[PDB]
Amino acid sequence: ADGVGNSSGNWHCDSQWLGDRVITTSTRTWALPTYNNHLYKQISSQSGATNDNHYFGYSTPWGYFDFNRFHCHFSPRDWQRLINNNWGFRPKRLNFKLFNIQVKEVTQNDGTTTIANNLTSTVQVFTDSEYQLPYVLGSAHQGCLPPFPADVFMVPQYGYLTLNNGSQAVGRSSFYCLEYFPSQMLRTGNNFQFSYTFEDVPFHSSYAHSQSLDRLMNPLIDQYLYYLNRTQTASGTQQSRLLFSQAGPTSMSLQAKNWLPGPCYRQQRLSKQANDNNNSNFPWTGATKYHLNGRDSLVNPGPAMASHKDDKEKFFPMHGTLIFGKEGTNANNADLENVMITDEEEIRTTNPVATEQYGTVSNNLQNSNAGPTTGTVNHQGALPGMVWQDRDVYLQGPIWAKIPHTDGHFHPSPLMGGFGLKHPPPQIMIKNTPVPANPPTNFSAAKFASFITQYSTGQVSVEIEWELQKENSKRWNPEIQYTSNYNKSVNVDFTVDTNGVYSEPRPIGTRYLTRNL
Amino acid sequence: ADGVGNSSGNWHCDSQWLGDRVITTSTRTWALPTYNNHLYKQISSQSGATNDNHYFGYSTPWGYFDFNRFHCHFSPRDWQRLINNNWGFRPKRLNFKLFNIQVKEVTQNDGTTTIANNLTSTVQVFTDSEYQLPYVLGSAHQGCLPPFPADVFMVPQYGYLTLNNGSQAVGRSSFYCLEYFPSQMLRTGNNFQFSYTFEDVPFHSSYAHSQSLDRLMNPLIDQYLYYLNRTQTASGTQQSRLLFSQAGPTSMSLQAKNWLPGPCYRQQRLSKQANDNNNSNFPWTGATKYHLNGRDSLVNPGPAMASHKDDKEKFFPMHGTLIFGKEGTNANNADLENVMITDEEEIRTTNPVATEQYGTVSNNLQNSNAGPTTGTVNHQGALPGMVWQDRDVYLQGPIWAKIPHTDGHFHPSPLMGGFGLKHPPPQIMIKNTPVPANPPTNFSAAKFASFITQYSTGQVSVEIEWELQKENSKRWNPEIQYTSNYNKSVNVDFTVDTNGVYSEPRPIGTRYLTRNL
Amino acid sequence: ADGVGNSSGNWHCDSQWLGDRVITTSTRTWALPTYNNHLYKQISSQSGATNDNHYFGYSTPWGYFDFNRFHCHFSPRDWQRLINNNWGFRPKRLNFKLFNIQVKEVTQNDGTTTIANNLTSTVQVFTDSEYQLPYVLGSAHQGCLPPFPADVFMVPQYGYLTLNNGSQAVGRSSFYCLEYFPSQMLRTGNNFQFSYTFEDVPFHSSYAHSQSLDRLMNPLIDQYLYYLNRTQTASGTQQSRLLFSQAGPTSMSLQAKNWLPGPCYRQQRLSKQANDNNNSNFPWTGATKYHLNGRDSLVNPGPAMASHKDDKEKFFPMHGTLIFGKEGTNANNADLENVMITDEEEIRTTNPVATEQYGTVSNNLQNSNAGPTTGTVNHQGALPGMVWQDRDVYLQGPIWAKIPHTDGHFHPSPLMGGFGLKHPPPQIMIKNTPVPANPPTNFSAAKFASFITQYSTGQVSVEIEWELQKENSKRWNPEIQYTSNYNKSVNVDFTVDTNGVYSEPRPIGTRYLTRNL
Ligand SMILES: Nc1ncnc2c1ncn2[C@H]1C[C@H](O)[C@@H](COP(=O)(O)O)O1
Ligand SMILES: Nc1ncnc2c1ncn2[C@H]1C[C@H](O)[C@@H](COP(=O)(O)O)O1
Ligand SMILES: Nc1ncnc2c1ncn2[C@H]1C[C@H](O)[C@@H](COP(=O)(O)O)O1
Repeated sequence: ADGVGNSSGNWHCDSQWLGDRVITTSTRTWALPTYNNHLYKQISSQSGATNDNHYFGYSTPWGYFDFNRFHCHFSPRDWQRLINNNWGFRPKRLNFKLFNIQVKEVTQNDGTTTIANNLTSTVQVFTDSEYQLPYVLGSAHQGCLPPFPADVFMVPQYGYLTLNNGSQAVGRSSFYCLEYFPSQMLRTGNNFQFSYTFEDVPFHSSYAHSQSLDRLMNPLIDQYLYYLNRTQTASGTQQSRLLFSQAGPTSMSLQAKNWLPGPCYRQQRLSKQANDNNNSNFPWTGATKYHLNGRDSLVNPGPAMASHKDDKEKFFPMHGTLIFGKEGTNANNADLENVMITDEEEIRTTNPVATEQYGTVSNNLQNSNAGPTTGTVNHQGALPGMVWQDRDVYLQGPIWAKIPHTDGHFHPSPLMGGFGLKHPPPQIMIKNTPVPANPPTNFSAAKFASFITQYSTGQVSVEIEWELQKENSKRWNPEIQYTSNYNKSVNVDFTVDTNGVYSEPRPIGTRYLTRNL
Repeated sequence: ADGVGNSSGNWHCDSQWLGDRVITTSTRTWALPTYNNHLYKQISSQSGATNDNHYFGYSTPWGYFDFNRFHCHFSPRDWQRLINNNWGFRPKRLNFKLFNIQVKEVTQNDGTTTIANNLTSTVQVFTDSEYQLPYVLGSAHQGCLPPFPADVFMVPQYGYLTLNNGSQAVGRSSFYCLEYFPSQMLRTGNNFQFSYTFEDVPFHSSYAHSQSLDRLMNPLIDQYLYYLNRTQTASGTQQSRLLFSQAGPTSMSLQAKNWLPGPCYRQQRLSKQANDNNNSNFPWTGATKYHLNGRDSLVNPGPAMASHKDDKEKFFPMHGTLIFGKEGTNANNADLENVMITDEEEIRTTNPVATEQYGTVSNNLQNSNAGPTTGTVNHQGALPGMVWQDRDVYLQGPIWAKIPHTDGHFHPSPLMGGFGLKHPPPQIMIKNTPVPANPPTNFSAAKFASFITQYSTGQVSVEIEWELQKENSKRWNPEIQYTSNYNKSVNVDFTVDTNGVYSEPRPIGTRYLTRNL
Repeated sequence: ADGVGNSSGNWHCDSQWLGDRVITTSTRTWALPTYNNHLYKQISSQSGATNDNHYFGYSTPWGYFDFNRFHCHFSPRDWQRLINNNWGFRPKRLNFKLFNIQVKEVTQNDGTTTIANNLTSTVQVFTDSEYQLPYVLGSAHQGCLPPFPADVFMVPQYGYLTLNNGSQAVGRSSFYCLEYFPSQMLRTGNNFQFSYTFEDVPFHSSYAHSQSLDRLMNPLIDQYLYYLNRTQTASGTQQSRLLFSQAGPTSMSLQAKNWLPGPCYRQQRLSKQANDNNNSNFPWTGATKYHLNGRDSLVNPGPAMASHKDDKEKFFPMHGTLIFGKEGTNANNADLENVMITDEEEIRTTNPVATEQYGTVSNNLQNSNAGPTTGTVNHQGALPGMVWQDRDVYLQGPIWAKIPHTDGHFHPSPLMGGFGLKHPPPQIMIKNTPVPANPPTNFSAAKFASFITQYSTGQVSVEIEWELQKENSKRWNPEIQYTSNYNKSVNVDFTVDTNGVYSEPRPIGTRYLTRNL
C-alpha cells in the first residue's frame, strides 16, 4: 500500500556482533529476464551423450533466489572475526525481503532499443514452504548473490530433473507446474517478505585439533596392558616363541587404543608440480566413482579425508577437494595456476589421508607351513569406535544442503560442506507475469505466442542470525590466526582493481583456533 | 481503492482436499480485444446454405468468461484422486474474481506497432444474475480457460441467436443490448468479484456397476413363478399344447424380472478398422436425427447408451459419443487417429447398446392359421420400471448446462454430460469501454466511427467447492484404478513437450470404482 | 443370557386389526444345512449354453431368510379382510427375531445315522443394513417362509452374480466374502433381533375403477368443441370439403379428451382352448424381449397391461402375467390345468390390452393425389397426459423389490408387483460356524478339508405393521367381494388335505372394491 512514488523498502547491508550471536544482512540489486518465452519446456540430454550423462527434465519460466554461499552474508573482515575468535557457529533464523520492484518494457526498432516503465505490470513471487517442488539449491550452482554489495546480479532460471531411462522418461517422471502454487502478485509499490527459523543443527567446527588421534596417551607413563612383541626367539637358533611386553613411551604405535580413524574411500593422488604426474588422460578412467543405476558418477569431493600427509604439501587428491576459480578464469580447461584448490589438512588428526589406504588386514590363517599374509584396505565403512571431522566451510561455498527424504541417512552432513537440513530455507520463486500483445479482432482458440518483451529489476535483502560458540581454551602459546600480508602489493586482497572488478585471491577455511581431542 | 501501483489481487491456483469436499481454484491470464469496432451487428446465415443450417442473430462487442470445462478446475492428478477414491461429486458453491487489469492502446505507424499503457481507460464487467440474456454457455464452444495454468487465453466474443424464418427474422426475434444492464466500470486498480451457490443437484455417478440389470437374480435358487416353456408337444406327432416350467439357473433369460433397460434411440454403427465400413458418404444421410420446425438436426451425442456390446471394442456409434481432438489437430477433416473417441462402455449393465435395437414386440394376433410374427423396436420412450445411467463426464467436457425454461422437462440431465441446472452459474460479460479519437471542431450529429484502438489484459480466478461421496464398498478384490503407464516414453502424458505445448493424450472418464445395482 | 435350559423366545403367529393399521406376525421353524462344505465357490454357466443364458458368479456357504411373499404374513382370511374392506395398504415397520437355536451333529456309521446335540456349537447371523452385498431378494425365488404356519422350511443358499463376458469374468467382477462383515455368533440360548422402518411409499391400489378412461364425459350434454365430421361432401357429386360438428352422446369416440392410456409394449396372445393356438414352438422365437448387452431377455411379466378385452376371457398374453403352480405341480413342462394364470383384467379402464396395439398414427402427408395412410403403434413410451395402473399384488407374490441404484428411474414400481423400495428390508444372512475334525498331530499349513458334519434348526418370527386406507365410497349398489363357494366339496379351499398337504387353489388379487377415476 504505497504507490508509484513511495519506496517500498530501505537498503540494509550491515553486520552487527552481539557477542553471543552475529546478525548479518545483505541487500543487493537484481534483474529478472523473461525465460524461454513464458514456456515450460522439457529438456533432455542429446542422444549421443554417454550413458552416464543422460538426463530428463523440465525448464520453467520461473527464476529463483539463492543466497546459499557464505560470502553473500559475510564480508572478508566479518569472516575474519568469526573464524579467529570462535570454535563454532550455526544459523538460527533468517528474514527475506523483496522491495523497490520495477518492470521495464523493451521495444526494438531498427537497430535502436528503447526501455520504458510499465507501471501496471506485475511480478509473481512465492516461497515454497512445504518442499513440494524439487530442491535445486544445494547443488553449488552459480547465480547466488554476488560477493561484493555494489554488484548487480541476474536471477537464475529454475529447472529440474526427474527419472529417465536413457534420454527418455519413465512413467514416474514428475512434472511440476509452478503456476499451480498460490503466489503473491506485486506491482511497483508492493513488497514481499517472509521469516524462517533453522532447525537445531550441530555447530560447525571452527577449530583444528591440538592432538593426533593416536597420540592421546600419556607420554611419560608405561601401560599395564601387554602386547605381542616377538613371535620368534631373539638369539640363538631361530625358534617360534610368543613374547609379550608393555607398550610405553619408546614405542607408541604398539599401544592399545580406544578409537579408530574415520571411514575412508580412497582417492587418486595428483602432483601440482608439472611433469611429476603420469602422462595419460585419466580424470574419468582412473578416478574414484560410485555406480548408481547403471551410471557411473564421480565421488566429488567425497567423504572428508585429509588432503595430504605430513611434509607433502605439493600433492592433492584428485576430485577430493573443493576448487574455486580466480577472477576472470575460463569455465573450460583452466590452468592449475588459475584455480584455487582448497586444503583439508586440518583433519589429519582424525580422518585418513584421502590418497592413502585406510590400513591393513590379514587375509589368511597362518600355520607353521604358511606364513602370514595381509591385505590392504582401500575403503572402509563405519566401525564402532570411529571418530571423524566434517569437511570445512569456506568463505565462498555451500552454507546448507537439503537432507534427501529417505528411510535412512548416515551422518547427514553435506559432503561439499555446511549444515545438513531436513527443512532447509525454502525456495523463493519469481517470474514476470505475461503481458499479451494486441490480440486479433476475431476470436481464435490458439494460444498466444505474442507477448510484450519486458524484464524486471529490484532489491533483495537477506538477514540471517548466526549463533556463536566462544573459545574457552587454556592454551598458553599464541594460536594461528588468519592475517593479511603486510608486504606491499599492486592490489589489495579482497578489493576492487583499477577496472572495478572485485576479486577473492584465496579460499578461506574456518579452522584456525585449536582444541584438544 | 488501490491505484496504479498496487496489485488488486494475488495468484491462487491451488487445490485442497478436505476429504468431505474439495476446493479447486484456477487463476489464469486473459486478453480481451475490441470486437467488431464496438458495434452490435446482426448476423444471419448466407443465402444458399441448406434449410437446416439457416440462422439469425446478433453479434455484440462484449466478451465473456466460461470455465464450464472440467480441466479448468482440476489438474490431471487432482482428477485422478477424485475418480479413483469417490462414488460421486457435485458442485456446491463458486467464487469469481477479476483483478490486475491493464488497458493497452495500440498505434500503427508504417510497418511498426507501438503499445503503451492507457492508465485512465476503463473496462466494463457485469454478471447476469437474473438470466435475462440468452445463455450460450452449455453449447460446448471453445474459449474456456486453458487446461494448463501457464497458458494465456483470448476472451471469446458474445453473440446470440433468436427465431428466424429462412434467413430472415420473424417479429418475435429478440434483440438484447447488453449496454442496457447495470455494469461495473473498472480501471487499473479496480477489481471485480462475486459469489455463487449451486442449487441442489444429484451427485454424478463416479462408479460403474458390478452387476448386469438382468443378472440380479440368485443364481443358485429356482423361481416359484412359471413361464411358458413349450407351445408344442415335445415328442410324437407335433401338436399344439401349452407347457409351463419354473425358470432357474440353467436358463436365466426366461425368468421374470422387475426392471427394464433405459430408453433407446438407435444409432448407426461405425468400424474403426479401415475398409470395414461401407463405401459411400453418409454422415448426414444415414444418420439419426430429430426434425424440429422443418429443420433436421443430428441427435448428438444423444441419449446415454452403451457404445458397444461385449467383445466388440472396434465399433463405435456414429454421432453417439463425445470426440476430442489431440493437440495440433485440424478443425476440418481430421483423421481417425487424430481424434480421441470416448467410450460409454461402463453403462452396458443398464442402458441399451447405442447401435442395437431396444428389443422385439409382437405385431399381430396369432391363430391356428396365422403364425406369430414380431416387430423390431428401434426406438423406445420411457416405460414404467426403466432404469438408466447418465452419460459420463470427462476431464475435458461440459460441467453443466442450463435446463431450458419450459413447461416440462424429462430427466433434465445434459446429454453431453454434467449437471443440469435451472439457475446455472451466471454469465460474466466484459468489454472495453469505447475511447473516441479526436472529434471534429464543428458539431456533427453523426455517430463516431473513429476510435482509439486498444485492448485489455488481466487476471481471472475461479474457486469452486465440490462435494464428494466416499466409497463404502465391501468388495474383496482390487478395483480398477486410473493409472499412468510405467513404460518409458519420449514424452510424459499430460505434460508439455520440448516446444512448450501442453497436451492431453486421452480422455478420462470418471467411472472406475464399482457398485452393485 | 439364558443357557441350555431356557427358551430364548415364544411363538407368536397372530394377526391383530387396529382398524387404522394391521399388525401381522408369522413364526416358523427352519433348518439350515451346511452349504458346499463351508466353501466359497465360483459358479458359471456351462460352455455350450446359449449366449443369452451365460452367467458368472459365486456361491457362498451362507443361507438367508426371505419373507418377501405376502402369504407369509397373511392368512387367507386375513387377506380377505384386507382386500374386501380397504382401498389401499402399505408396510410401515417390521421386526425380526431368531430364537430357540439348536445345532445338531450328525455321524454316519455303516447304514445308520445318528444325530446328537452339539451344545457348544455356534451359528452366525448378520443383517446387511448398508446394502453392501448384492440384493437377491426381489427375484421371486423359492425358499420363502411357507404359507401355512405348521410347515418347516429349509433356508436357501446365498449366491450372487456379477459381470461376465461369455462365461468368463471381466476385471470388474466383484467378489464379496460375507465372512468380512461383523456378524453375531449365537449358541443355544442366544437370540437375534432387529427392527426396520419402511420408507414412505405409495399405497397399493386395492381398488378397481368404476369408469373407463375414455368415458369420463357427461353422457347427457353435448360439447362446445367441434371436431371434423366429414372430409367429403355428403350428397351429390363427391367433392372434397371440410365439415365440423360438436361431439355428443351419440358419438363418444369422437370427443376431445384430456388423458391418454398408459404406455404399451405389446405381447403375443395365447388361447387357453387347445388347438386354437398356432402349431409351432414359439416361446422364445415369437416372444417380446429386450436386448441388453448383446443378450436377449424376455420381458416378463412386463409393463402393466390389461390381459384381455371385453368378452374375451379365454385368451391371455404370452409371458404377460404371473403364473403360479398348484400343489404338486412339476417344475418342468406342467400342463395348463396345473398352473394358475393370474388376470390383470381390472386395469382395462386405463392400461392398454397387453395383446393389442396402443393405437394408430399417420405415416405420411396427404394431398389431392396421395390418400392418407396410417401406421400401427405396437409400443409406446410415456406421453404427457398418460395415466396407468400398476400390476396387482396377490396373496402369493412379491411384496417388495429393491429399486436399483442408478442415475434415473421411471415410475420405479416392480413389474412383478408390490412396493419399489430404495432401502428395502435388509438381507438376513446365516451360516453354521465351521467345526474342525481332529487335526493331525504334526503341523501342516494346508487348509482343513475335514469338518464335523452338522446342521442347525430354530425358530423365526416376522412382525410387520401394515397401514390401511379405508373405503369412503358413496356407491349405492353392492360391491364385489371375495367369497368362498358355498357348494359342497371333497376338500375345503386353503386347507390341508387328508395327507396333510396345504394347498392354495387359486391366486387372489387385491382389487375388488371400486373407485371412480
Ligand atoms: N550436519 C548435520 N545435520 C544434522 N544432523 C547431523 C549432522 N551431523 C551429524 N548429525 C547427527 C549425527 C550426530 O551424532 C548427531 C548430533 O546431534 P546433536 O545436535 O549434536 O545432539 O546428529
Ligand atoms: N441432472 C439433473 N439435474 C436436476 N434434476 C435431475 C437431474 N437428473 C435427474 N433429475 C431429477 C429426476 C430424478 O428422479 C430426481 C432426483 O433428485 P434427488 O436430488 O436425487 O432427490 O431429480
Ligand atoms: N412403487 C413406487 N415406489 C416409489 N416411488 C414410486 C412408486 N410408484 C411411483 N412412485 C413415484 C412416482 C409417483 O408420481 C410418486 C408418488 O409419490 P407420493 O408418495 O404418492 O407422493 O412416486
